[PDB]
Amino acid sequence: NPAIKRIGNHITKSPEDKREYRGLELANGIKVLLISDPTTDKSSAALDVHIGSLSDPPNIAGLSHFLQHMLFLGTKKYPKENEYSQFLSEHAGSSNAFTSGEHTNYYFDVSHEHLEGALDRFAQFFLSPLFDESAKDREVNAVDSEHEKNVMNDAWRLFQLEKATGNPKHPFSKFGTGNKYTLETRPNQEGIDVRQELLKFHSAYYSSNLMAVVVLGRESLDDLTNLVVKLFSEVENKNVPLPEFPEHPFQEEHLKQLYKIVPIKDIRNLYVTFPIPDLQKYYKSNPGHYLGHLIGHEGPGSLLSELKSKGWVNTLVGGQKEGARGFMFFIINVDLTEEGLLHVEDIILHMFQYIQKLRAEGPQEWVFQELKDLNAVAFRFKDKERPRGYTSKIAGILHYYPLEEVLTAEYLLEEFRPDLIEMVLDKLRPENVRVAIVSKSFEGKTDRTEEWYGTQYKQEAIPDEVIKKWQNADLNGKFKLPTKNEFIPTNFEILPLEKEATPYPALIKDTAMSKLWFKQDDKFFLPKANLNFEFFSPFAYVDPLHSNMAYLYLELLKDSLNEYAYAAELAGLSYDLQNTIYGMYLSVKGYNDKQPILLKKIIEKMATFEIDEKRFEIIKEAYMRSLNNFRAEQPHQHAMYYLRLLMTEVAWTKDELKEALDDVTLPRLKAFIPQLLSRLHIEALLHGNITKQAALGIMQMVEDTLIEHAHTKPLLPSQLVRYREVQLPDRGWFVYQQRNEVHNNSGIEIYYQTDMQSTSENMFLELFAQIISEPAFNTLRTKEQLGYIVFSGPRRANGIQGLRFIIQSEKPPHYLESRVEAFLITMEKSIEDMTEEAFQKHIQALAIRRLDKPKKLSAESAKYWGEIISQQYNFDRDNTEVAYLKTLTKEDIIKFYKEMLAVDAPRRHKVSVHVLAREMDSLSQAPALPQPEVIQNMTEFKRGLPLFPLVKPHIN
Amino acid sequence: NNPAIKRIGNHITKSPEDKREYRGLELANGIKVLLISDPTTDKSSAALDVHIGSLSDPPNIAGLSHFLQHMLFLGTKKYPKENEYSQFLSEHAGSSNAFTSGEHTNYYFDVSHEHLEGALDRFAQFFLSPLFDESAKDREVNAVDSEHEKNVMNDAWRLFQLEKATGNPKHPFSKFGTGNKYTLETRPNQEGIDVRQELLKFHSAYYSSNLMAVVVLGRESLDDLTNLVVKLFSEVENKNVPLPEFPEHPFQEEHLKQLYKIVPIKDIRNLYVTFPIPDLQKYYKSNPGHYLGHLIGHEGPGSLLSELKSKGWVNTLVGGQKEGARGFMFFIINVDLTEEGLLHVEDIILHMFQYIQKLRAEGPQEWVFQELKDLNAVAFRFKDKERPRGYTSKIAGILHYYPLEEVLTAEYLLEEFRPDLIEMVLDKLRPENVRVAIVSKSFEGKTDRTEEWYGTQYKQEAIPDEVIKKWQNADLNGKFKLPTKNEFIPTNFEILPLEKEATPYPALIKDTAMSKLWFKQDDKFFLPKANLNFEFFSPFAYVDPLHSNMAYLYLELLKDSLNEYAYAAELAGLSYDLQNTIYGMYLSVKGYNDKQPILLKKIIEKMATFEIDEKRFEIIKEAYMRSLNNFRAEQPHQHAMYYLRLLMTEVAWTKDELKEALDDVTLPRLKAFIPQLLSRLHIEALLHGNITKQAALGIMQMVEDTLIEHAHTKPLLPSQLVRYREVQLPDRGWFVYQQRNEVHNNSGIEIYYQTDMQSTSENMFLELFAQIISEPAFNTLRTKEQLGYIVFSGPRRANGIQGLRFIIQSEKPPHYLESRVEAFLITMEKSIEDMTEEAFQKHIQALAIRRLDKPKKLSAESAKYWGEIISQQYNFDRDNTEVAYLKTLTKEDIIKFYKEMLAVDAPRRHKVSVHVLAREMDSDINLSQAPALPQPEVIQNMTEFKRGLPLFPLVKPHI
Ligand SMILES: COC(=O)NC[C@@H](Cc1cnc2ccccc2c1)c1cc(CCCCCc2ccc(NC(=O)[C@H](C3CCCCC3)N3CCC[C@H](N)C3=O)cc2)ccc1F
Ligand SMILES: COC(=O)NC[C@@H](Cc1cnc2ccccc2c1)c1cc(CCCCCc2ccc(NC(=O)[C@H](C3CCCCC3)N3CCC[C@H](N)C3=O)cc2)ccc1F
Ligand SMILES: [Zn+2]
Ligand SMILES: [Zn+2]
Repeated sequence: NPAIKRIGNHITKSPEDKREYRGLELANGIKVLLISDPTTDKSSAALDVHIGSLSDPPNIAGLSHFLQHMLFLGTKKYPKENEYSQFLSEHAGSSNAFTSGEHTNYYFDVSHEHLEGALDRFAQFFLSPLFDESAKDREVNAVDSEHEKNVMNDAWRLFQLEKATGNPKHPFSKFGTGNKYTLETRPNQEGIDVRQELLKFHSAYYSSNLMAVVVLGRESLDDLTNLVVKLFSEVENKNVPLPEFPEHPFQEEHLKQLYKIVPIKDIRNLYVTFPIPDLQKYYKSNPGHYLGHLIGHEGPGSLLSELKSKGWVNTLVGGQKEGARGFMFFIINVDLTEEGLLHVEDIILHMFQYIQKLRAEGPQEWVFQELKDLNAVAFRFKDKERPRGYTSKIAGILHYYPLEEVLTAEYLLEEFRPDLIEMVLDKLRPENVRVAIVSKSFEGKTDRTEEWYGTQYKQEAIPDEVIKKWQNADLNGKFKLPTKNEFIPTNFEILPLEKEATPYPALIKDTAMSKLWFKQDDKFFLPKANLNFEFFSPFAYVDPLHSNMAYLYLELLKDSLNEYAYAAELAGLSYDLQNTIYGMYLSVKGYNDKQPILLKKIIEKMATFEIDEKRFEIIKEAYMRSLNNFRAEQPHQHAMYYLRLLMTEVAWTKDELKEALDDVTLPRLKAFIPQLLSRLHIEALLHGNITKQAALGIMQMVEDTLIEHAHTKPLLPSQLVRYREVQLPDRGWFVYQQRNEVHNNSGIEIYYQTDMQSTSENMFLELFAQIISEPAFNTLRTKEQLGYIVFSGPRRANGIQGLRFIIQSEKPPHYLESRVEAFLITMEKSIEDMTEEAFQKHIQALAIRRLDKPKKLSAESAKYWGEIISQQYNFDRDNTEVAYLKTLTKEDIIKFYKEMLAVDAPRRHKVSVHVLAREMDSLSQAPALPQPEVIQNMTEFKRGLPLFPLVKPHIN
Repeated sequence: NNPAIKRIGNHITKSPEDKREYRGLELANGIKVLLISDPTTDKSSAALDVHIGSLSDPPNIAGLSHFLQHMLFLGTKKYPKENEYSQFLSEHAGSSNAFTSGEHTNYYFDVSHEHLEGALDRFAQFFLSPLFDESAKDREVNAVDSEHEKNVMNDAWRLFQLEKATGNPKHPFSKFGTGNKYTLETRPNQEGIDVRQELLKFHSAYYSSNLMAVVVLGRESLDDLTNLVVKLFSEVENKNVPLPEFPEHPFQEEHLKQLYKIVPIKDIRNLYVTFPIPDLQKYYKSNPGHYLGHLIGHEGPGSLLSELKSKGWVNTLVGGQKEGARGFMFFIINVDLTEEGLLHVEDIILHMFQYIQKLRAEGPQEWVFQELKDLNAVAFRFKDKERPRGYTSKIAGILHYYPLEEVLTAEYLLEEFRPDLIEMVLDKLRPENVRVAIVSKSFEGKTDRTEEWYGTQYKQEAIPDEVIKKWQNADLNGKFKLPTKNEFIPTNFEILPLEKEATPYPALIKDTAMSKLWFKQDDKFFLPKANLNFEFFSPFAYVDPLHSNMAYLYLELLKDSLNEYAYAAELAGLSYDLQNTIYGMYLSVKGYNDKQPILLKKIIEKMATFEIDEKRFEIIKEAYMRSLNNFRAEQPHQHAMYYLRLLMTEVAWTKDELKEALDDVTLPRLKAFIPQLLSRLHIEALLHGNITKQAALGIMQMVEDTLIEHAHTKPLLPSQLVRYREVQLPDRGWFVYQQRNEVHNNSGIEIYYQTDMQSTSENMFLELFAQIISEPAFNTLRTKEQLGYIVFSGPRRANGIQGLRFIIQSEKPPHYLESRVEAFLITMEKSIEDMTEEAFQKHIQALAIRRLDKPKKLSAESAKYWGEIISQQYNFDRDNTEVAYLKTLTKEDIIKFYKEMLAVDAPRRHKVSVHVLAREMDSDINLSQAPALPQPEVIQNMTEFKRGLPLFPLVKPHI
């Protein structure tokens, strides 16, 4: 009761937000944000400790991360380690945590009815944790699993490298993840007891004065106040001074430096970094966001436009980057063409030229006003968040903003400060520049190796003559400030719900040219709409060449429209356009206001598109590398790719695609585009703040624009063919084996093909997947330690389904095969032995997952789109299937497992894909497995088997 | 020596390549005989040709000679049983047939070589003691009426009788030869005429041995055949009947300079030009009509056709002499018409007269005659061995026109050049002697006459003297020039020695990403010929209706542009076919191997460097549209078979989709399509004949090099070489697809009982059941129940799958045909239960012999090899393997198979029916009990049918 230091004033929110908020500070120093939502399906809480990796002891790298994993392992009130995860498993909840350089954030979600139970378990870890020594080894192996995952990832390698080139005395040079070496091998050699140092670090840094708690639930602000006071007033205050790092990790000796790095994928990137002071205090004016907007701009007269026109880069990322408290960065990152890689000095000269233009022309208030106005719209009409991510995020921002500004934080801009823009800009100079070039052209040309990832690199001082040239940069007439953004929305009217509005999408047009699904939004009432279009053409996937031409076409289309579309994206109007195995997919999402102008520009450009030869050659080269770079993808990704090729009627391989790519000449592409658009079928979904008439008007405008400019005619119904799944023989087992040449981990996908999708077959598979879900993770991952990726669940494709297992392990594929099979028998027992109460808990847990209500329009549109892309159109599926699921018995599941999934099942349809590790050679009792039929040639495999029928669509 | 033999002919001129032995003789009763000894023959044959036909019919019964044809072979005093000859032949792998023309009635049969005497004895009995079973009178009248009812709906038969109806009505040429229900029943009954008594009067008046000719072919020696024929045909009664002669031409002055406007059934635009001529038969050693037909009907540069095509009036032309009867003949010039041609008939005829007058001005050419003589000399020498049945029937006719020694050289050898005779014939080709007939639907409603026998709507007009004058006065036209020396005439007839590494079946001698080459050097016929087959694969030939139309148009324009050059090769026995398929293009080059690489090079170069002429493109595009619409006028059984292929194949474009897409085929789109089609290909070839391994490899490389060079051809990926699958029918399912034929008033049906994928066992289970039911299906459904004119049964094979099919065309509704077929399968189930092991082994043996039956010419062997290649099974030794398995089969194996797959209540029944309704139709009697049939699932949309079903795998290859 007197355990509250203060209660904040009104928590500034959007008028559209019905959730009720209350900010307060407990006597111990804990900053609190309470969120009352009587409608919420799930309740949630989050605690963020303002201590992270940058505070790790130098002798124990990754200790903050280690403590994150250890803290939630038993308490005095709840001594069992399983208690927290078990309680959330039993009440449709989840939990997760993350460690950054200055924060350790713990969070969970649970069924709205069980907030007190869940929060009670959570709070105890912050009162009397036990840090159980039984799980010490397994948590160390978990931390090591995470680091080993990131070792071959080019982004994590670059992330650590930057840290290695700065001041080695600075906490910024620290390795924050940790691994087996830093948490076991080195402490043991050095005579460090990990447990006493863990306990030590905890005692010194885990103080309430550095903690922020966020609670979201059905309960009122008052009941939420009472609960948070009850469970968090006991958090010990040690009055810890919040760590600051005001010295920049890049001093004079770390500047005017050039780095030459070797990547894993065939990627070519340039990274330009300027050390800057911490700009967080100026958040109400945000001069870094201001400069980020201009330097990063993609509209006409932009730095990017000229860099692209010069044929040097394709993409650009610019602006402020976080460091820690006391130090930040201003970055200008570009990818490089083959010509760009030879014109790095020229690229950086253009970057400095652009910076100089902003200096000569000075700050612009109209630009800042535009940013302010866009941010206000974006905040006002922000989509509703899933509570788990909402609490976690707020727990962090509580440490940086007054209680009342916690929601507006990342949005509201106020005073224009030209003084600060001038200040930040004055730091963007050649004397302060850091350059990093990433390219395979440096293989065998480097002398240094980064210890944690093995990254190969060289370091050079940039010559004074180069710095002088960049300092002396002329003024370029190609660079001009962006003009006023005509995509800024103004019409925010929510259209009244029509008399004839429907709960699900309805077919409001069914012609030879198009099938139109429409639903006026009756849930979110934000001034937005989602416009999904599926274009069908037999010429988009007829052969590898055409598949490449479909891809090149849309990539060049997007490239040409970019300068125009960028203003729309800044204004909350975005689109996606990609080729499919059937034609093209187009999606326009955001504010409905200017939506038809963007859409009409896109349909027009599709049909009157004139290709720039220089861009075509550059996009073709980037696509060749992209096809090659798949070799550097994870072995499980490879295993899942090989199974889609094997099981789909028609599927062109990356090898066939890259082989036909050389035959894509410009005259062939120019000929392809009219041929592709000559005959189409359009299937659309228009969902949102729109009427039935407006929907018809949109569809009609897309047809009319194509008919006018491309002379489009409808396709024949007989031409609208969908690919079938390969029908496996009863009691058959096939294996397809390949090698991953990059990763030293194995990849596997095991598919037990069941049958064609139907209400009954769907829920047999979904309930069996629900039953074995937690156990497969506990047995195969927790107990057996097979690998970081242990996945099980239903697999659905082309109207067909089955059960799959996906594993990425150090162990061989044939071994994982016997382990999965061992588990299948272990579950045969576990189902016969479980109680009816336990069985009914699985049915309830599935029904809850299946009825999870979308929190935003996009999530609902995606669910409707799923029904459309599969041609099933079962919009009421969830309700029907849940109702059917509740009528299932334990016997039904036993009958099904016996007929389809058991080792001795009469209708067993097994197909495995084995992806060997880079260096790889070519417990419960595992059952006797037959000799597999090995697949040498995919064409012959496919030819030798029947093809399933295609699922019959659900009709009104 | 023999008193029954009037005279034995001298040496029968034969080909030096022919191993068969020949003997000509005349019996004392006047019968002219040819005996053919062939110890090699699998089937023996005999034919009798009576020099009496339709032209001799009495006025009271039109079609009597033809009715006699049917009645004569129904019982004899020695073999009273009506169906003896039929059953005997059927029991010994034989067959029989007959035809009645205006001057001949020809009866023929074939049988297993071990049963010539048995078959010949029953055959001879019809010319000694016929009975004409009064019980089979009505069924014969119905058979004659069904035959005419089929002809009524045919454009060529209509024109045939209409030509006869526009001559002198008083001349026997105007007679209706077929007969029908009216002439054989309706009319004689209304007049008290005794059909039988009048039939017998005719037979007793005209059937005389001095007007008869007999050919016997067997494994027996010439001497044994001599004794056999003397024994069986010397007792045939001689009534010394005089040979009917027709010296007066049926076309007299009043039938000349006449114009006819005719309405056809199909949307066809044709022009027929005719001139009466004396009978030229007796000039056969010089053949002036052949010489003139060769020049008038020429298609090489300077030809009449070339100029009619350039003017855009016609696409095709046929020209030459046409048989009439003893005493009269016709000279014809027939062309089809473009839309413009139909408007320029007067000009087309002027051009025809210009070419004629040019021949007159140029005068006969000895060198032209020499080429024809030399070509015919090559043709006779290197002639393919004829099928025995057709061979005897042909000679039986020819025996009436030529001395015994010349019956084989008859229609081949040219001796003396007679420029005077050429001149005599050309003198009759003048505008004052012309007859002109235009056939077009543009005349519908614009006519006033009706030819009553067929119902043909026509109009007759005299040709203005004004028009005749223009034709008579036609200016000289320089576009008409005589053909030049035919450089394609073969000279190298060397049979290359059989290579040391020669194989009995084709061998894969080239296996690349671009091409699969199957090759076999001929080791049986040793004739200087070769067959070159190429299947060019492309996913763009059938990707959609448009591309399918473009592949069609492409190859039609290409055959049209190569035609002038190709025609000389065709005359020199070097022919080619080029067609689009559902997988790409098919090319076959057949004939004398000599100049073969030259023609092949020209076809491939032209394919790769094709320059389309806009005028031709529009004409061919217009012809194709009509060809697509003309499918509506095809018979209902043809429609039923087409609909089933649409339904059962993974991908298939309908005639309506093809014609909907045709208007989009522009000249720029077709020009873009060709390099696209040829850009990526796979070539699968079969080269079989008088060629070596080196020569075969050189041919394929030349084809590849030509495509690579001019079309920049690259290979297709093995994953792109996808074949279409058959639809997999559900166990115990019955599906029905129904449509209507808007032209014919007869139903069409195809019933398909899908079994399973082709395999040694499945194939022979189906082929033995098909063997067992084959004859009974005909005798029951066609002969006894009179279901229809068309009754067919046998295995169906498509996309590696098989089943049992029934194809029937009837006047009765499709659902009634369904019950009769179903009752018949019950009769067949009972029949197999009841049949003796003896009768069962006879079925195994009849099938085994049929399957092991050796090909008699190179093309028949290559076709067998091509069948294995196109199906991608490549099982060239199949017959030996399948016959060996078939022989192990028991009666129980077939009952088990019938019970599981075909029975009405079979657990794995897979029935699909196509019902084609008649034009005007809408939807005990001591007969077999039809079973309880379920309600069929009516297919409304073909796409939904295919989507809702699995697709079978494809058969695994042998190689
Ligand atoms: C944090 O991880 C890393 O640091 N990894 C390494 C570094 C490169 C690095 C650098 N010097 C090195 C010297 C030596 C040795 C190694 C080095 C390594 C690296 C950096 C990044 C950058 C990550 C930080 C992202 C923070 C951020 C910064 C700018 C933006 N703007 C925009 O989004 C702007 C936008 C314009 C409107 C106003 C607000 C900003 N933006 C929008 C999208 C497109 C547009 N062109 C644009 O612009 C966004 C995020 C990504 C990969 C990478 F490997
Ligand atoms: C016997 O059948 C018929 O008679 N049917 C009727 C008529 C139409 C008709 C005609 N006048 C009519 C007046 C008034 C009212 C109605 C009429 C109706 C008709 C005739 C035919 C012709 C049938 C007889 C066939 C005899 C024949 C004649 C010439 C040839 N040459 C060639 O094949 C020549 C060949 C060149 C080398 C030397 C030998 C001749 N030939 C080769 C192929 C192509 C080339 N252009 C060529 O040329 C062939 C057969 C075809 C259809 C048709 F409806
Ligand atoms: Zn971790
Ligand atoms: Zn007949």
